[PDB]
Order: sequence, then C-alpha cells, then structure tokens
Amino acid sequence: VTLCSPTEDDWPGMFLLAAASFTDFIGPESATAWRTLVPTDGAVVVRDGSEVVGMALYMDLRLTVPGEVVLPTAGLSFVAVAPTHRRRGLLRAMCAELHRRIADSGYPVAALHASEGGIYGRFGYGPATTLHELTVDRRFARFHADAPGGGLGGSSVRLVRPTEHRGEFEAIYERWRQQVPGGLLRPQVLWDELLAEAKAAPGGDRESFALLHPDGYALYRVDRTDLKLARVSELRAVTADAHCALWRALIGLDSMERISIITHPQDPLPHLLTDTRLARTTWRQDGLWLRIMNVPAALEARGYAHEVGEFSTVLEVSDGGRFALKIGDGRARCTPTDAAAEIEMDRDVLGSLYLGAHRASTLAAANRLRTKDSQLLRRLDAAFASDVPVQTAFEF
Amino acid sequence: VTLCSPTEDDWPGMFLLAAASFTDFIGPESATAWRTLVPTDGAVVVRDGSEVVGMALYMDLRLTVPGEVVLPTAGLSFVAVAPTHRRRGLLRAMCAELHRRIADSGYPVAALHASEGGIYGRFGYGPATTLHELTVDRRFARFHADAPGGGLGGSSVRLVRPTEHRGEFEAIYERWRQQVPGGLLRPQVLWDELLAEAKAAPGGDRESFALLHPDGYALYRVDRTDLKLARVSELRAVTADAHCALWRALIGLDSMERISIITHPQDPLPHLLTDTRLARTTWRQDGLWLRIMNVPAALEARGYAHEVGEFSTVLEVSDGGRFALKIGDGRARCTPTDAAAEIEMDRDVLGSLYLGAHRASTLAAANRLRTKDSQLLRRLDAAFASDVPVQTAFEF
Amino acid sequence: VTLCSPTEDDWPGMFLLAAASFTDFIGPESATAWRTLVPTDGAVVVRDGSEVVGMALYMDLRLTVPGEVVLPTAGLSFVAVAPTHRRRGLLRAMCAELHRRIADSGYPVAALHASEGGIYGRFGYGPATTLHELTVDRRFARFHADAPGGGLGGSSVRLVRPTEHRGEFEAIYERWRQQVPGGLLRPQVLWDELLAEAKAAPGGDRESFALLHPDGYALYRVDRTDLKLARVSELRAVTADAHCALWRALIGLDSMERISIITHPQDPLPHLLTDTRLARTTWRQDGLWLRIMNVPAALEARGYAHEVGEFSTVLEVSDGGRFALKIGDGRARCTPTDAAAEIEMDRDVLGSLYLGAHRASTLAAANRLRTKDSQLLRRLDAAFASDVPVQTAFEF
Amino acid sequence: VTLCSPTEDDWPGMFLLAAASFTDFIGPESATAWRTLVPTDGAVVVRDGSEVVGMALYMDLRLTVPGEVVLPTAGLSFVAVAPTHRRRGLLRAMCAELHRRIADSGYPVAALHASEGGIYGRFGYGPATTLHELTVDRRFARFHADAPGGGLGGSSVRLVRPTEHRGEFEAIYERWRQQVPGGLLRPQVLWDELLAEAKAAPGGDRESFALLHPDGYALYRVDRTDLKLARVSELRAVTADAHCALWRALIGLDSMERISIITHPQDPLPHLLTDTRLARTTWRQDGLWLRIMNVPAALEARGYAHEVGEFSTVLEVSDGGRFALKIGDGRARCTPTDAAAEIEMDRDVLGSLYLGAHRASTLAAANRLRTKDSQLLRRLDAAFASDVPVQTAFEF
Ligand SMILES: Clc1cccc(COc2ccccc2CNCc2cccnc2)c1
Ligand SMILES: Clc1cccc(COc2ccccc2CNCc2cccnc2)c1
Ligand SMILES: Clc1cccc(COc2ccccc2CNCc2cccnc2)c1
Ligand SMILES: Clc1cccc(COc2ccccc2CNCc2cccnc2)c1
Repeated sequence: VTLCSPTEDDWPGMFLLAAASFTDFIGPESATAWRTLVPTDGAVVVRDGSEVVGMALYMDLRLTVPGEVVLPTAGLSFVAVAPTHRRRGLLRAMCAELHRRIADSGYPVAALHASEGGIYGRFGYGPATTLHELTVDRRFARFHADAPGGGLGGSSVRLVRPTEHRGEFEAIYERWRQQVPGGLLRPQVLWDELLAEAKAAPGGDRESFALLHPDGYALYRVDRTDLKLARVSELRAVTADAHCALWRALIGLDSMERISIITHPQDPLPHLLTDTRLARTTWRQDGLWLRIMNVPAALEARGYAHEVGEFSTVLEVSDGGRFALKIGDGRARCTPTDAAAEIEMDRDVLGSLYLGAHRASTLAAANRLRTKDSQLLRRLDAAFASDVPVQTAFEF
Repeated sequence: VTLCSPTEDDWPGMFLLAAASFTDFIGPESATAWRTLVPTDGAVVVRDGSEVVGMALYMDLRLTVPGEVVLPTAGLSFVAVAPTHRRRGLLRAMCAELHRRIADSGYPVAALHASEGGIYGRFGYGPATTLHELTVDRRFARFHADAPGGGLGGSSVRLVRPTEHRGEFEAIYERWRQQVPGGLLRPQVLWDELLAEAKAAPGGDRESFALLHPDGYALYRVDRTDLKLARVSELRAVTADAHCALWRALIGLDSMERISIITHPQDPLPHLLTDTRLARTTWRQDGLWLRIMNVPAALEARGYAHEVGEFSTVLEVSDGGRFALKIGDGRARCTPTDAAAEIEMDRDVLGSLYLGAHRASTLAAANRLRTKDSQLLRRLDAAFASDVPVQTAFEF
Repeated sequence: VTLCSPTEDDWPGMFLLAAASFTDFIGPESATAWRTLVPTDGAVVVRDGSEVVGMALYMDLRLTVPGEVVLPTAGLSFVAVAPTHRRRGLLRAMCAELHRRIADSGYPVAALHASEGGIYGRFGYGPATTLHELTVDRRFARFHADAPGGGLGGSSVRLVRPTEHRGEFEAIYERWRQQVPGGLLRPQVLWDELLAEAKAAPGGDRESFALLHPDGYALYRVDRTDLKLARVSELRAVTADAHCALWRALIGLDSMERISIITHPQDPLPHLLTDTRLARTTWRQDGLWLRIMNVPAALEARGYAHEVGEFSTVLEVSDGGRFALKIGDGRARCTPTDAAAEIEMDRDVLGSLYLGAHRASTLAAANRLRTKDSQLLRRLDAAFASDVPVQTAFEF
Repeated sequence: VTLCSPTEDDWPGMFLLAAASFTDFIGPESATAWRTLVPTDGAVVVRDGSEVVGMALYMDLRLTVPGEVVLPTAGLSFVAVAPTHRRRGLLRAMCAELHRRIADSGYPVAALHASEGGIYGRFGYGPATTLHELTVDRRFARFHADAPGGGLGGSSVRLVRPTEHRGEFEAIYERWRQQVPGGLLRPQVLWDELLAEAKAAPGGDRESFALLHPDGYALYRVDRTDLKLARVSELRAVTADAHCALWRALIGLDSMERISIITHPQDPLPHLLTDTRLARTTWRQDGLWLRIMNVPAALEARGYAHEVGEFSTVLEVSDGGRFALKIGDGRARCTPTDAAAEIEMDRDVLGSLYLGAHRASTLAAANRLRTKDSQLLRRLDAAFASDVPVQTAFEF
C-alpha cells in the first residue's frame, strides 16, 4: 500500500474505481473537462503493492466570500476508496497528504461537496452553505400586488435554446459569482459540460430550455418520469427585478403542476406570492463544506458587518493556533498570541461560521464553540453575518 | 345578515358551525377551557335574518417579544364561515369589527394561526414564526465529542407519567415562555386540556410519556399507525444542557427508528450529532401570524440589538401612519411625522419583521418593503434581529 | 343437509354466519331493523344434519320503474354460504326455493346488490343501475355563468344536524323515490338506522352533517383517514335548482381539497362547472340487479317512451316464455304466442334493459340478445329508454 | 405584438415554442407529417415586436357525423402561448383570427383535443366524444356462453408485425371511420407516423404487435414499466364478430395480468364476459371538442333518429342566430326566423349535442340549454341520439 501522485498509466484504474464509486461517472469523457482544473501534484492514488484502491484530488477554484473577496480555493473531488479496502485508514492518509500539499501551495481554504454528512468534520471541514429545495404548486400561485414587473406591455424575459446564448449566460453568471458569497468562477470547460447536459438523452433527461433576462437566466427541464414537474437546474439573477421576472415566466409554464428548484434559505420567492405557503420547503441539506487551511489569512481576507462596533478577543482553533482577533470598520486583524482564549472551537466550526450560513450562538448552544461571554457571542454572530445571503454555485 | 356579540343562545349554532369547520372540534367540551380566555365582547357572530353562518373571537393572551418584553395580545381564533355563505364578505366584516374592538380595548398586537397562507395578509397579519419539522433517524445518531452531558454516572433525565409532574412542567414552561420571543403564558385551563390529551384514546392517540430534567421536559407519543415513529409534541428547555440531556434520552428510544419534532429553524439539535444531516428538515410552514394594531406602541415596546449604532429614519406603514423612528442602545422612539418616508411597507410586513423571523433585506428583495438606502436596510436587519431565536409556543 | 324456513332458534347460527361473511355485520342489532322487512316465509337456512351452513332471505320493497310506476319487489339479502360448505350447490338450492316462494307470492320482480359480478347472471339477475363515483377537486371548481342560484342574497341551503331534521329528509326522499326509476320506499326503521350511522364512532366514522334545501338534501362526512376528502353518502334533489344549490354549498367546504359522491352516469354536476373535467369519474360499478319473475306483468307495468311510434314484435325469454309484444302511446301489451320469435335473450338481459341503464343495441353487439332486424333494435332502444335517468336508492 | 401567417423563417421559432409547450414534441420531424395537412393560411403566429410568443393552426380533416355523413372539419392543433407572454389575450386573438379564416373558407365545424377542460368552452367548443378507459383483469376473464366465436377450429385472428400488413389496417380503418360518428379520415402521412411509433425505442416504448381479423385489428404494446400490463393503443372492428374475436385473442395474452384500452362508453366488451365487473372503468375524459361554425349547415348535414315523429321548434344559439328547426324522417331543415325562441343555448352546448355524446335533458338540468317545454326536451334527446355509438378516432 503506497501513496503516490498518479502517472498517466494510473488513470484507467482511477476511471474504473470512479465508475464503481459514483453513479454519475459514465466513463473517461466524464473526467476530461474537470481534469484540466487539477494542478500538477493535485492528485494522490493508493496502490495495492499494482491496482488503484484509493484516490483523491483537488481542483484550482475561486470562491467568493463576504465583502465580495475572491479566494484561491482547493476543491477536494474524485475521492473514492475501493469497497475491498474499507477500514484501512486510506481516506485519512489521502486527506493528510492533500492537506499538506494544499497548505504548502498557499491555499487559505479547501472546499468539497460531501457524499455523506458524517465523514469530513473530523478532517476539519464544516458545512458552510445550505441547499433549500422549494416546490411551488404553480396552479395556485398569484404574484403579490407589490411584486416587481406586474405592468402590461412587452416581457423582458425570452424563452431560448441554451446552446444559442452561451455568451449571455457566461456574462450573467460571472457578475453573479463575484457578488455572492459561495460564488465559484465557472471555467470554459464547465460551460462546455453544462451545455452538453442541456440536450435530450436517449432514455435519459429531457431537453433543457432557458428563460433569459438582461440581468438573469433560469435553465429548466421537465422531470424524466413526473411530466407535471419542471425542475430548475440553475437560476442566476443579479437584480431583484430579474429574479421576479424569471419567476413570473416559470409560473407561466401552464403545462406544469409544480416547479422545483434547489436554492438557499433566503430566496425571496415565497414573498413574491399572495400565499407564501405555496413555496414548500421539500428538502434541506448541507451544500459546500469549508476547511480553513490558514486561520489568520482566512479571517483577515473576508469583510465583516459594519454595524458592530470595534471589538477584540482571543480565539483558539483546536489544532490551528491561538489568535488576537480585532474586528472593526468591517475588517479583521488576526495575530499570534499566548494570551488566555476567550473563544474556543474546532477547525470545522470556523468553516461553518466563515460564509455566514451558521450563527455562532447556534453552534455555542450545541457546545461546538465555547465562551463564557454572552456579549462576545452576540458580537461574533453580528460580525460574521453576511449582508448578501450565501448561495451554492455548482457541485464538484 | 346581522353582525352581533353572541348571547348564550347562539353557542349551540356556533358549536355546530365549529364541528363542520374544524376536524379537531369533537363537541362543546372542546371549547369549554379556551372559552374562559375570551373576554366579554371578545366574540362576533353573523346570523341569517335565525342561524349562525359566521363567527370569530379573540382570546386574552400574553406574548413575549425580543428583550423579554411581554405584550397583551388578542389571539384571533374560532374563525369560521358556513359553506353556504361563502363569498359574501363575512370574514372581512367579522375581522373589521374585532379589529375595532381590539384597537379600542388597547391591545398593541393581534395574533393567529392560519388554516391557509393566502387569507390573512390582506387584513394586516404577517407570518412571524417558522415551524420546522426535524425527523432524526435515531439508529445512526451519535453525539459529537463536544456535546454536553457525555460523562458516565447518573442521568439528570427521568421518564415519568405526565399527569404526576404537572407542577414541574408548569414551572419549566413559565421560565421558558418569559425568556423566548414567541412565548405565550399558558393558563391553568390549557394545562388541564394538555394533560387530558396525554391519555390513550379508544382507537385514537397512544399514551404520552414525559422526559423530565430540572431545566427542561419533552412530551412524546408513538405514532398511532407508524409504530417505529415517536412524535415529540412539546420540548421546552431553559438551558443548553437540558436540551442536550433530553435529546440523549429521546435518541435512547431503541424501539424507534425515527424521532420527529416541530421546532424552529435555529434548533441546535443537528450540531449535537457527528452527522448533522441525520436531522432532516421534513416540513416547514408559517406558525404564529402578527397584526401590529398600534405601530408606535409595538415598535417602542420591543428591545433591539445593542450591536447596531444609533440611527434615525422615517417609516410609513401603508395604512398605519408615518413615524420618525430612532433606534439606539437597544431601544426605539417612534413619533408622528409628515417628513418624507425613507422606508415604506404594508402592516403585515411589519408583523413579519417584528419577532426577528424574517430579515428586512429578504422582504426588500421581494419589494414588500421599499427604501432607496441599502445602508438603512442593513441597519434594520441588524436592529430587528433577535438575540434569542423566535419559537412557537402552542397553537390556538 | 336440509333446506327449511328458520325458527327463532336458528337466528344465533345465522348471526354467526353473517358476522363471518360480512365485515359490516357488527352483531344482532345489525339485523334488527332490516328484519322487520322480511315477511313470514321470506327466509331459508341450510343445516348440516345441527348448525347453519347456508342462508338467504328477501325483504318486501317498493321499486319505482319508468313511468313513475311502483312495483312490489322481493329484495334478496343476507345471502351467505359457510366457507366449510363451498361448492355443494347450496346457493343454487337456496335461490331456487326463494324464487319459487317469490313467484307464488305474486312479486313481478326480485332485486339484489351483488358482492361479486360473476354470481347472479346464471339465476336470471341482470345489472340494472350503474354507480358512478365523481371526485371534484373543489379548489379549482367555479360555477358556469349559466348555473342556477348565482344571484347575491340569502342562501336557500342550511347546514344542519341530521337528527334534528328527520321529518324534512323523509319528505324530500319520499318525493324523490316516487319520481326516479331505481327509487325505493325507505321505511321508518331504515331512517332510524341511517340517523344512528350519522353520529361519530369511537375510532370509526366522523360525524355527519346535512345541507338542507326545501327541495333537496346532502348528507356528508369527512373521510376517517384522508382529512381533505368529504364523502357525500347521500344527495337527494327533486329539482335542478336544489341540485345546483346543494353543490354550491358542498364546493363551499373550503377545508376540503376533494368532494366524492356515488351518483349515476347522467349526474349534471360536471355541466355546472366552467371545467367539466374537474368532475373525475374515479369508480364505476353495477348497482341494483333485477330478476324479472313475471315477464308479461313486468313489461306491461312500466311506461315506455312516447317518441317511438306503435310497433309489434315477438320476444322469447330463454326460460321465461314467448310473447307478442306491442308498444305504443307509452304502454306495452305482452300476450302469449307460439309465433316465430323476432328477438331472443336470457332473463338477466331483460332485467338489464328494464330500467333503461343498458341499451338493447349494446347487448345485441355482445350477442346477449339476438334479432335479425336492425330497425327492431333501434325501436327497442328508443322504447325502453327512461326519460328520467335511473338512479340507485340505497343498498340492501 | 403582430399577428401574421408564418413565413418559412418563423418555423424554427415555432418548433422551439412547440418543444417547450408539448412533452411529445421531440423536434421538427414531429411536425413534418402533420404539417402536410395544414392548408395555405391555416397558421397564425404572434411575434414580440422578433421571436414567436404565440402560435395556432388548423388541419384539413374529414369527420363522420350521425347518418354516416362526412363533413370537412378544421382541426385546431399546435396551439401554444410562450410562458413569458401569459395573460395578454394572445390565445383569444389567435382563436378569433383562425375562426374568421375557417368560417370564410366554408368549414361547417371546427374540432380540437383540449390540454385542459376549462379553456375552449368560452370560444364555442363543446366536448363531443367521451374517452373511457377499461382495464380487464384477464386472469379471471371468461367469455359468456352467448359470446360470438366460441366454436372449436381455426382462429380467424392472426398475430402479425404491424409494418407488414399496412394495406389491411388502412382498408379496415377506412371502413370503420365512414360508419362511426367521430371517425376521421387518416391520410398516408399519419399511417407512416403510426407505423414508425410501432418499433421499440431505445429506453422508450416496447415493440407493438397487431392482432388481425378480416373485419378488425388491435395494435397493442406491453407497458414500458408495468410488464404485466398490455395497453391496446388502437382497436378498430367493423363487425361484432371481429370485436369479440379480437378480445378473445387479447384475453389469450397469458403473460399479462391486465389489458387496458381507451374506448367509448358503449363498448360491448363487459357484456362478452360472465363477470361484467372485470371490465373496470379506470379513467374517463372528454375526447374530441366541436365548434359549430355554421349552425344551419351543421344541423341540416347530420341524420336524425327516425323513431321520433316530425316536430318544429325555434332554436337560438347565444351568438349564432335564431332558427326555425323542423326534424322529421331523419332529416332537419333549419331556416332564419325572428319568431320567439323555444330553446336557447350557447354555441359549445350545440357542439356537445351534435354527435349524440350528451343528452339535451342532461344539459337542461345544468341550465346549459333553456326551454319551458319538457316534451320538446324529450324530442331533442331522441332526435339528436346516434344509432351508432360515437367514438374517438385519433388525437391531433
Ligand atoms: Cl479527474 C476529475 C476531477 C474532478 C472531478 C471529476 C469528476 O467527478 C465526477 C464526474 C461525474 C460524476 C461524479 C463525479 C464525482 N463526484 C463529484 C462531482 C464532480 C463533478 C461533477 N459532479 C459531481 C473528475
Ligand atoms: Cl370558544 C373557543 C375559543 C377559542 C378556541 C376554541 C377552540 O377551537 C378549536 C378546538 C378544537 C379544534 C379546533 C379548534 C379551532 N382551531 C384553532 C384551535 C384552537 C384551540 C386548539 N387548537 C386549535 C374555542
Ligand atoms: Cl335479517 C336481515 C335482513 C336483510 C338484511 C340484513 C342486514 O345485512 C347486513 C347488515 C350489515 C352488514 C352487511 C349486511 C349484509 N349485506 C347486505 C346489506 C344489508 C343491509 C345494509 N347494508 C348491506 C339483515
Ligand atoms: Cl405543424 C403541426 C400541425 C399539427 C400538429 C402538429 C404536431 O403536434 C404535436 C406533435 C407531437 C407532440 C405534440 C403535438 C401537439 N399536441 C397535439 C398533437 C398533435 C399530433 C399528435 N399528437 C398530439 C404539428
């Protein structure tokens, strides 16, 4: 059992383990595009000796955090352990090697999407975004008198074929991802993959349509089996007007009984309707997970709420140092100290606070972060809150 | 079609309309207890002429709002319109009469639980608490190393018969309701009803058990049909330790596959587990709805977040006045003005902000409140936030 | 194995066989009321020797046929064969004895409700009414501009407790049953049973309500498990206005998603709505079955359509005689003949034609009645049609 | 927003709107065949300005009505409104333009299949045929002793590959469509489409088989997911013997538990079995909708029942003229008059009467047609009845 960077000769063993580990992995063409995002030395394999029994890698991503700050981010992906090689510490060894490489390379954060909720907390990843599925019974849906774009005259929204408006989608998404915490840069090769998945599949997904506004798009397809359900795969709106105009068009899908979307907890959709209850939360789950690799670099990089007055404290991360933390005028300074800790928490907890998806008060009540000062808790809650609701860009 | 306060002679017609309108209304004994909470002149009936074709009433309640302030609250309840008398403006007429009586009597707020989401917004009620159902697959549930009360030795929690510990439940609930926004005083007659519903029913609900801690209780019963589901009807914990100790005991129900509870969005339960995902959000809905009857009395009564610096603005409520609003040191002053409005919203929107369940930013993005100042929005969001998460006491 | 009229001593053995044969038979009190309708000599039992292994009986009923003619009718009921005594010709022997007694007593017709569709055709019973279940999604239901009773002002319909308006229900039903083919006289003891079943049952059916109009009533109850379904057990309307007024009230049950009723194929309900499709046929089945005991007495008793000109033919019933049949001015004369048959059919087929539920043309296409004259077929179709749609009164 | 006949350049915008509006529309090849049936000027588009936001067209069809009379019929089809352009009166404008063109061209009737039941009544279309799904549990099915073709010896029915017997299917269907009200001429291009859909589809429908008799065929395929269900897509029988012989063969599909077919309410199938109840009505819905474009041309074209004696009345269609209507010897004369109306109804109601699927008495009880004469009602019922049951040919 060696742990090595793979050679070109290891990739067929990796594609077999991938096919056996992930139902979405059709074959080598499935990894082509993603693989242009893996740097040299971004991948490890475990061999028996020899055949591939374990693999993991990271992609070079750009993640938007509160204050519209974009961080270089190591996106852990393609992590699999052969069903023959369970319980042999292979995931631990692969994550320790990649974390060493990611830290040495200068990434301040790593990120992933978790197949299960119980695996990555012990490696320092905290869930940092929340997926919220809304299902609208569009047959009862009426827009509130206050809702934007109720005026008579031309619609600002067009129904279009996705592949014919790639430039517009790219430009709208680039604006969206730079203004929203959770935003990811989407490289050309991932736009190629997204547009390929928009075509009908022989006995698979139905054809995707787009609704296009100058300041937003929705990409939607009818469910393969439930022919009265439209699933909105993606909806990116840069203005409130674009968001409302797109939902007026989706609620105009008169063939459908139900429109479903995976969105975030602060989606204003329900408030656009005379009956907020028509926007049923049908599913909730963790989205993006974060591991803070460098505590001071990460805490100083993000912007903080201007509404909390200057304060200083001492934060200890369980295996990640102790720091004098001063937050004022929306900026943090975070410097080494041996002064007594006023706040303690594990690395994963800081990841869960970092984008504003989880309140410090909520984690304190679970004893995941410890402090004897209730005032300090309220100040942390207020300071780490994000003005712009955190959203989830796209899985990887 | 007259609208009158009912006489003793009207109540049998009211019990018939009740039985036909609400599946939970077994008969007159169903209204006995609740009815001690209806003041003189708290009830209206509509007669055809004569028989009862419409009814509505309010109960005298005490509602806890942020800052642990308790307001006299008119709880609208028993609102029904005969299926023969639909679309005749009877609900509008009954709500206008009760609102006149409630305002003249000096209540600063009214409240209700809505049978449907599309009815009460137009009468000025906004949804103000959020019910969140969590279903735990307790067979996988393990407590995080950080979770309180993991030590060996005696359990602080006892399994008890509800009717034998009424005094302890009352005392714990009284402490809970005074510290949590959404808390309601629960009078003796509602404790009598709650303890009666704890007994097994011939071909109905199974027997209720209690888990009792010095600082919390849970009341739970196995589902009538799904014998592997335990439903926690109520869980009131005054400390984090009590909340964790009670959940350790509920996860010790080894007969069960699943524990379900109707809780609030900030329930720390998920964070107590090594897998946060085991705490599935299976259902979300509006809980308590508020109508602000007197804008200045309500805005001055509640406490505001100390973390936002002093600010002044001009708020117009659509049919509810215009006010100079100054918020600093956790207190608001709210005085008449004809100065230009900086913020506008309908009455229902203010009700939805009032307990901190909905952010001003979220309602602004839906255009339910209008302002041209993004700084003012962030300040409102921060000021109206509740330190203690808003919860739902009990339906009425 | 003797076949005898039962003595008082046989009835406990009969109640045991009943309880084991019919899930609805709670105990002796279940047969008390019905049993006042069984004449002396209306019952047979088969004993092993001794214990009751077979039973059958008939009740004295009054059945309305086209032309508003009321016939004395033998209602076969309480027919059971012990599961130990299957395939021993016991049903055949019991039906031959009762048919002899019914014929000798002077009944022109027998009738029953069939537990299964494959049993009674061979004993000469044809299905003669059609049960049609309509389920309305009342949330979309809007009344057509043409629909009666759309005017503003008092409703002619009242919501009432069934037991307090027994006199009105009785009078409306008596008018209904005399004007509709399929109508049955409902004696006092069956009104006692109907009103008893209207009360809530400990872990059984929910309480029944009534909607009362001067010229119609509906009796409805919410489903025991599906709390958004109202089931209309009975709806008797003497005028079109009463039928429309009652459906406006049922569609005013705003708590409900769906209203279901067992009605007949010509129920005008769908045509009252702007969307006829909201009235989904969810179930169809045979209702009342008829055996014509005396062919000439039955054919001369009913009225025929005035719109077909006088015609004469020769009808042979397979074991029931050959007859010169002359139909004109809405009356038939039906006299013995040995002239060549122009129409042939079995006894059950005549029962299926007799109330107008089945067309002669439809039965001819299945070869259940044979004729070489297509003109004679059209004339029979037209003559046996019922002006007033055939309905089903109540099961027995 | 212009409304224009489309140019060749408009058809790609029309195919996109089609793909987004109808799940069955795979792509341009889906409209090729149908489109040979659209005359010059048979199509309208609505453009924003430009892109296609609305479309509708009619095909040249031949519809059989009672008396075996074949009418030129405008079949409205391909009607779609972009989800972005809802509630802008686009369907009303398109239907008014096509109705003007259809009337000017000399069609006496228009027809369509409705996506929803609440849309087309207001444009004068009444539902005129009734789809009736029968599901047979073929494991219990036994043919009645009376049923044709029970004799020993060769079967008159063969199991065949559809594509190898196109000539026989065409000839049988041509005979069927000329003798049955609801029959449509099926042009060569629709036989090409039907035979293409008979082949297995990669992850779609299973292969179709045929059962072939000299005087009838059935085309059936096993359900894609329920492998014990055979769905009969089409069954066309010119004689009762052919209908019975085909059902004996379908009930010989010993692999299957259930045979389902979409048929008409007078299908004799149930009467062929010893248990009529084995033929469960599992679904009922409107089929073909009719708009009478020229009242006198339509009323004079169809044949009427010979069994009703000569009568005269005055019929007013709400926006369609008033007429002296005389019906005798199976023929109507229908001439302009200003004499007082004895019968009134909207245009859609006449469409619903026209093929005999709905009785005048049933529509009168819903107040959809008004008369003060009950004798006149019975005469209309009898006169508009169809000797041959109305059936549905094929959707368009
Ligand atoms: Cl060489 C390489 C590098 C990074 C990612 C991959 C592709 O991983 C796939 C591809 C298809 C299905 C499943 C997976 C693995 N699950 C995560 C994931 C990734 C991408 C899209 N959706 C989900 C290949
Ligand atoms: Cl005289 C009076 C005054 C106020 C409330 C009542 C009782 O109302 C009932 C009782 C039982 C079932 C349903 C309802 C009405 N739905 C609201 C509600 C109320 C109480 C408990 N759960 C739900 C009677
Ligand atoms: Cl002594 C006698 C005479 C005639 C009928 C009876 C009662 O028969 C019952 C009673 C309850 C349940 C089931 C049955 C039998 N199924 C037919 C039926 C009858 C009445 C009401 N619903 C259904 C008893
Ligand atoms: Cl250019 C033109 C003219 C007339 C009809 C069409 C095709 O319309 C299609 C084709 C496939 C699926 C759905 C539709 C529209 N729904 C009605 C329909 C029509 C034909 C077959 N089944 C249903 C194209």
